[PDB]
Amino acid sequence: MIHMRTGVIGVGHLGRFHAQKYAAISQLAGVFDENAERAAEVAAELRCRAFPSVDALLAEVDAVSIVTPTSTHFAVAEVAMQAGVHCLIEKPFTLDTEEADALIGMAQERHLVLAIGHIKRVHPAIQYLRQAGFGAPRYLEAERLAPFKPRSLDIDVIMDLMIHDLDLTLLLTGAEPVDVRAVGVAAVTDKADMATAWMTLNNGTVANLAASRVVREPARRMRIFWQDRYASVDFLNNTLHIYHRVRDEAVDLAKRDALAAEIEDFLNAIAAHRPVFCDGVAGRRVLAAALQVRVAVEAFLQ
Repeated sequence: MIHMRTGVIGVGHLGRFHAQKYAAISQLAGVFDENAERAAEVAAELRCRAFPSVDALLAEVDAVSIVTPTSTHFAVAEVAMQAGVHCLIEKPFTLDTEEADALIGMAQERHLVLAIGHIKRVHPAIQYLRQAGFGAPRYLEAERLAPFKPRSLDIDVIMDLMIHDLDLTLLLTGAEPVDVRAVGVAAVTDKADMATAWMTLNNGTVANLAASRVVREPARRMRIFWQDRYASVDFLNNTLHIYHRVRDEAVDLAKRDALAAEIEDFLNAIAAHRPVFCDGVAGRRVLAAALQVRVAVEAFLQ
């Protein structure tokens, strides 16, 4: 239980849950939303306030989640940081990278914690593998396959699905992309519905990343290979399996609330000057990588 004044801006499908976690782990001041009925019922559920403006809310909190539509993340975030408040921004960070850089600089001049909601970083398998001190992997092979749900249009498979494994690749390798080839297939829209990236980093690591949003049977698999070790991560069987040149160690992992852990980490970074689980600089790096992937795809697709 952290002692901090917290609020959420944007309480839709995902901001409502942010609000709930804040209410359980902090003193949630209240919420703001452009839809007023929706903010009203969120505030009724959590015995908190539905503030009548962004600035009413901001004058009364130390920290907020920004869970507004992506195109708005820069605008809202400026007002929040301008007001001296800490921000956890839900993924994706921003639309283009100059917005991202602006926000990083604001946070740096104002000594505010800027966090990006790249949730897989708090997954227990990713924590286990990082504490294992295995080094940078040689080969990464991810597939993220989703059912097409009725709101899945304008959801670009790269900025929505693939970005999770792009982020993981940057994190576990610590390297930046130097070559990016990609294929895409636009089936329903002209936007990509299936995209697969073959990506090479300056440390010579290869990541082979496949996302597809028009899929019938979901799947969140990632296989990571060092020289003498191999992990398979199954994010929805929630299993982690490590093999040593074979020996098959099944790591059993505690299930835990991923968003709760994310928010606890954001607040704990504010409170103790800890590095947060994913700062704005990392969010910018993954945003640039996904933009590369998309440029390569729209090259392929023409």
